[PDB]
Amino acid sequence: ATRILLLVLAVIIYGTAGFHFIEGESWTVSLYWTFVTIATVGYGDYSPSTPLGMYFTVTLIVLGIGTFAVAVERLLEFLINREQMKLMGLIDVAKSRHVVICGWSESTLECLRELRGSEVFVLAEDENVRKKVLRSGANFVHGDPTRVSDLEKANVRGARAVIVDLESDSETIHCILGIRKIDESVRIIAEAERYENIEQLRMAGADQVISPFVISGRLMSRSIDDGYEAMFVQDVLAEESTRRMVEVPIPEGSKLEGVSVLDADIHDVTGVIIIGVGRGDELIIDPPRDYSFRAGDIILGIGKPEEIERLKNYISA
Amino acid sequence: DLEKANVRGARAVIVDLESDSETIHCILGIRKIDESVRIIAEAERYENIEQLRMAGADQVISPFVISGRLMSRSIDDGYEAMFVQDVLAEESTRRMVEVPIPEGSKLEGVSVLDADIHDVTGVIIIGVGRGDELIIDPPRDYSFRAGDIILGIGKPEEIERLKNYISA
Amino acid sequence: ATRILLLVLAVIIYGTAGFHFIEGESWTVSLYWTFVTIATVGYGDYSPSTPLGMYFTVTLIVLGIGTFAVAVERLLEFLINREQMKLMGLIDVAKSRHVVICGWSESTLECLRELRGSEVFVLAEDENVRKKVLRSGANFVHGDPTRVSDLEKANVRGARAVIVDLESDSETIHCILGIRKIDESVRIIAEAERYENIEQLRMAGADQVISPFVISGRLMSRSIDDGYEAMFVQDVLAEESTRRMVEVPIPEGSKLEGVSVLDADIHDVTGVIIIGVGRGDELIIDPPRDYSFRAGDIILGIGKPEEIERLKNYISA
Amino acid sequence: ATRILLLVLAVIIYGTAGFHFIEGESWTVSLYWTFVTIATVGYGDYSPSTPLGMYFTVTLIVLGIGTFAVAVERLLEFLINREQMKLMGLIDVAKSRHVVICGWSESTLECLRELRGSEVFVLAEDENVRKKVLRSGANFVHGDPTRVSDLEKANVRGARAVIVDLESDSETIHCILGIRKIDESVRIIAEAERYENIEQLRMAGADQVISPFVISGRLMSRSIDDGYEAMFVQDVLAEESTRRMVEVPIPEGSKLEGVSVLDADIHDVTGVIIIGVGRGDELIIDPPRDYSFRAGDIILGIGKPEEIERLKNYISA
Amino acid sequence: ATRILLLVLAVIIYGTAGFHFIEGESWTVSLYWTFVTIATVGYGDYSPSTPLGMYFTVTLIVLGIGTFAVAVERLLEFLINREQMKLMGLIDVAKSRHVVICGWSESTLECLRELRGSEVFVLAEDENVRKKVLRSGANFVHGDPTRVSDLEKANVRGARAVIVDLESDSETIHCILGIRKIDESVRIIAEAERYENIEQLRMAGADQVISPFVISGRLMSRSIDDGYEAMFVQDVLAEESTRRMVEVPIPEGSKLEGVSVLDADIHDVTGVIIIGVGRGDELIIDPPRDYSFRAGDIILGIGKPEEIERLKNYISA
Ligand SMILES: [Cd+2]
Ligand SMILES: [Cd+2]
Ligand SMILES: [Cd+2]
Ligand SMILES: [Cd+2]
Ligand SMILES: [Cd+2]
Ligand SMILES: [Cd+2]
Ligand SMILES: [Cd+2]
Ligand SMILES: [Cd+2]
Ligand SMILES: [Cd+2]
Ligand SMILES: [K+]
Ligand SMILES: [K+]
Ligand SMILES: [K+]
Ligand SMILES: [K+]
Ligand SMILES: [K+]
Repeated sequence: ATRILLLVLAVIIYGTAGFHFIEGESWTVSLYWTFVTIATVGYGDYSPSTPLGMYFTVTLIVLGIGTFAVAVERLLEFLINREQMKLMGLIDVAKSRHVVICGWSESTLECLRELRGSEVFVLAEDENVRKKVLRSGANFVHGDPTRVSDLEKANVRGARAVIVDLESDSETIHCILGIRKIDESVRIIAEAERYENIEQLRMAGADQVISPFVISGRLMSRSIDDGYEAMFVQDVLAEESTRRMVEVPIPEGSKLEGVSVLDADIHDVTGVIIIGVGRGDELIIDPPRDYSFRAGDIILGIGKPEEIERLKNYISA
Repeated sequence: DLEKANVRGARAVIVDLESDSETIHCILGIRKIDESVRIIAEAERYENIEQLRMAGADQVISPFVISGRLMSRSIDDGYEAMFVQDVLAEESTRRMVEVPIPEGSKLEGVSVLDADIHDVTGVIIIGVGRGDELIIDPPRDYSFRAGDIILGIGKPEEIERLKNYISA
Repeated sequence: ATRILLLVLAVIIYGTAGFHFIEGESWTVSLYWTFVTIATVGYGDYSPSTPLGMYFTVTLIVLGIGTFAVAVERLLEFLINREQMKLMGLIDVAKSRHVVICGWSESTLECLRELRGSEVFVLAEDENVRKKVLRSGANFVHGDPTRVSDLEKANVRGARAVIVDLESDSETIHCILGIRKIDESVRIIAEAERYENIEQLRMAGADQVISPFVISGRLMSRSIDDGYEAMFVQDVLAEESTRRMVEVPIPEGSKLEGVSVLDADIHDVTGVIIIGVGRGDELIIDPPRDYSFRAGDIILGIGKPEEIERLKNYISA
Repeated sequence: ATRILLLVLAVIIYGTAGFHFIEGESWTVSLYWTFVTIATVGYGDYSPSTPLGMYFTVTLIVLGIGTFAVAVERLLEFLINREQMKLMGLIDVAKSRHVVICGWSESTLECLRELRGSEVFVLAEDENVRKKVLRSGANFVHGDPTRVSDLEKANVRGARAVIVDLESDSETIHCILGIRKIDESVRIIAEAERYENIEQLRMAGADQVISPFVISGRLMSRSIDDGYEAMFVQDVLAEESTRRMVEVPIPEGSKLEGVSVLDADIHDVTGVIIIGVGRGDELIIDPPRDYSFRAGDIILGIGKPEEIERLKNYISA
Repeated sequence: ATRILLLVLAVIIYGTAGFHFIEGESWTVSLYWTFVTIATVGYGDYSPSTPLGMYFTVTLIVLGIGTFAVAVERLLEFLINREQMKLMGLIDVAKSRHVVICGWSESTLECLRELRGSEVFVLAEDENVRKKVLRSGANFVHGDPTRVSDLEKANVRGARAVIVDLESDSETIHCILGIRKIDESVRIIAEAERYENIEQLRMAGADQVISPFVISGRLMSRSIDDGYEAMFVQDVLAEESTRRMVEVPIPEGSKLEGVSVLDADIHDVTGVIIIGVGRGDELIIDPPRDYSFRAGDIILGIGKPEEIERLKNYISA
């Protein structure tokens, strides 16, 4: 690593000393001649005439190819080893606004199609997950997501959000409890499996808990007869065939700060069913009549994509 | 082996198998046996919601697509996932209700504007569905018939005020 | 990648500028001297005499070995990474008349001995299949053949034919349904396992369905007593011991267009049992007497290899 | 390996011979010119004028790039092969004061946080253990720890201590019996699992036998009612919350050699409960009143970390 | 591969043509100057003065580094790919007096300690066998030993002997039947497991059949009472504690050709119990009195290692 820098400095001290005291040349000439000889440039303006001096140069040339054969084998030992550790995980994340995904399933593959590629780091331990992650454009970190020593290789202290979706609810609770020991302020989004563990995923410290098997178990048992609410959930939340659930923010200015929901009358102007308003980490589903809008709010509503355009200009100034 | 389970002449068949390959292949086998039975499948990937309908499923439920889109939308804001979690999964305050219109009960022939449902009951009328077709956001030029189903979101104190409002 | 091109252009701007304004040499000389110095050629016709100029050249030489050490480590990071992704699958097919084989069994190994090597791409996911495919002379693409995102890495839109032979009939139906979503006109040849799924492999969109376990199950149960039809199937279709089933085309001209099968009388002239005629994606097994031949037909028949030579000249003009 | 040294010596004999007998130059000039030509230095003071001599140099130059293309491919065949064997185990330990760990579990991961990294070699055979060992900073040797031919690749004859912790007690007894066949004087620390095998691990030759499942099984069954001894074991031996079990040595001089334990009176001076004294591979738990201290003893005691400082100065001169 | 040879020949045609027709130099000078410029030697006796000629050389120099960057990336694509196929099996045996070992167990590990290392090729398919074979000094060929297409990668047609020891007796019979289809004259040594398959291993074509579980099953059931024949088998055949079973050949001359076994009287002279004589692929255990020795025979006997020395000089002339 740095023994190469000494040996390169050794042959400049062997060579310069040899040239100056045999040819009688200057110190600035003896430095200049050694640097065009080790580098195999060789202008030939200051060649050595004496047969002792001709035997000196041969020694310097073999030490020229000598140190260019120790520096090459140290570079190629560095590059084959670094591209092997980088390939099979085994590397430390250095980024600072990335998204870490603990575990890998279909629900995390579906959230890679709405995120960037090089921003996402998948921390898993299986060997088949490594080839699925590299095909999808994310980066693979090899580690146990429940072990706190391996949650720091993924750099979850300087991350934008962490997404936990593991094989059990035992590992999901234990991965949330380990992230909250490192960084108490990072955003954790977690997937529950059983209905009994939605409360234990929140007490462990998840900010958003999503339970897909409990939603899908209710829609299965309520579609045996008619299935009208399963058509609503599938066309608005899953496929977005004709409707879409949007959240739009109210900016500064915004032409409506202060009026009630009755005087604003967003539905009959626009055509968007207003569900609720997002006043700062709470959700008021069906706000009452005398709710007055503020700045920085977020309006959640269902509407056609040609009606959201009629809304996003209605609230902008 | 699907005839040992007697899928011919049943209320519904619910298919949820270990892969999407076996969920499609099970629906193609039920349609060999009974063409008219109700099949409720579960899609795992997004690309197979259309292949499960062409195979013959009457209702496809894709939970990994709903959960996948709510994960990539809750990195910043997370107000959409709060609504889904509290009316579809947990039903903590509000829940989705479907109530049918009985025969000769205060609503046969009235328009939606003077039905006045959101102001006398408090329930958010999401849509009305008649005959396996959901009319989300019914317009003011719409009338109620006996047999329609009102799909709404409301509190348990408000849902029972609706079910008395739709009675004779 | 392209930061190397800037840094190479940087030292030509550092060097040329240094040479011209110290030695007083021309602009075309200062460009020529820098290119024989970075490349370590060094003719020595335009060497720098001044001791400031001799200290300049040393700086240029270290920047010569500097950029030849960043360009080498970027090439070797490119080559070790590219030969590692190419080795374990993980690469995109770019060809346009290739044959894609989804899955791998003995029936697909038997159709590699009648095809080329570099024309065939095997799309599978197992790790033991990768070493069997590389031994046989085909190319391995790592992917799930049922996933439509991995059927496009194998480039099945610009393929000659696709051959589906997977572990279940569940995966074979689901791989056919995924190819027909990409390209509706490509040719799909599929292998059925159970008799109940021959009709579902055709409705999913396979052009040719082969059911080997249904042929082999009928020959087993009809050889307990005598086994005369199992000798016919084995010597004509499997081994080709003395007979062979051929299809010969009728070309343009062809000396027989228009005559009936009775007047042509192919059997007693040649010795080939005529099974049927291939008039354009249909097969008329045992055509009647007043069937008249056309051009572009295909004649299917069983005969000895010294009787097919007596046939292929009988229909050629 | 050494055929390269002959071929390099071949072209110096081809070249020198060619230069001397065509140009008529000296023997010391013909040696000097060949070494600045193969190395591509090329001063150009002794260039060859004759058109036969110009055709000679071209041959020497192609043999210059010839042997620099066999020496590079032999180096790169050496480096890719050596970094592949070193990566997956497959290498011989050459150190002489290292610590060998046979097997890998949580109890050996906990003794890596109190040891160095490059001093520790983990000898195992699993493929998942290799990635856990490389993450922790130790070195992985691939081998069966029960096989005596693979205990010598880990160099357990010149080791500081060996730590055996394997999957069974069958393998732990068989690994101890194999180390004692190689080096009878090395220190073996072994982990027992069942209570019946503590005596067979000592007769096989372990110097220290630790049985964690027998300690943990007694504390579980004696904590159903009150659990006061399980609080002592957890706060002194496991966590070191407020107390710690230390061993301090008595040096030469030491101001106390010769006095009894009653006259020294270590507890009421310091505050450390004296358990026992380590007189040379024996432990006298609760020594009697007329035990006289010597030099080179070791005092085992429990105390707060602000009381061990009051002890380590009390016994030092 | 050979497109590099064209491109190297391209720039000699670009360069020579450029030099001759601008500088007006000779054809033998223009060839000589291009070869000292592409190779970066650059004597500088024939430098180009004209500013058009100085712009020509720069183009030739970039094409010099151009083709030395396509030749390096083709060499390094060749070496990383060849050392990867050679590492994981995947290579063809080219030797002609080697020993092929189909399968791998303890009985084949015990016959590697009496054979050479580079003479032995182990043909197996498991991934853990590859690391055990590389540790022992043999070479690993990846293949199925029952498949005849993979028995030819191991080159069993030009082998000294083949040793079959597989996981079943089903695979051992099927590997012998496949070797005898390739080379009918090669020597096959096979290991049986059940007593019923010793006859099927000989009819399939093994030259020597060894059945270790049938020998060990008889010695177990005949050592319950006394165990005197199990001491004989263990000390002569397995350990060679004090006795050894040797075969010595009778050479030409040999001082004893023609005499009977009674007149030769080998036991009371030497001390070696004579078991039998090996007259040409047969074994006469306890030859009768009037058996006369010949040349080229082989004498099988049990004796101490200080009695075999008294025998090997008694039969030599
Ligand atoms: Cd999950
Ligand atoms: Cd959504
Ligand atoms: Cd499913
Ligand atoms: Cd099959
Ligand atoms: Cd055929
Ligand atoms: Cd243990
Ligand atoms: Cd302790
Ligand atoms: Cd065996
Ligand atoms: Cd023996
Ligand atoms: K030069
Ligand atoms: K020169
Ligand atoms: K050079
Ligand atoms: K040069
Ligand atoms: K290189």
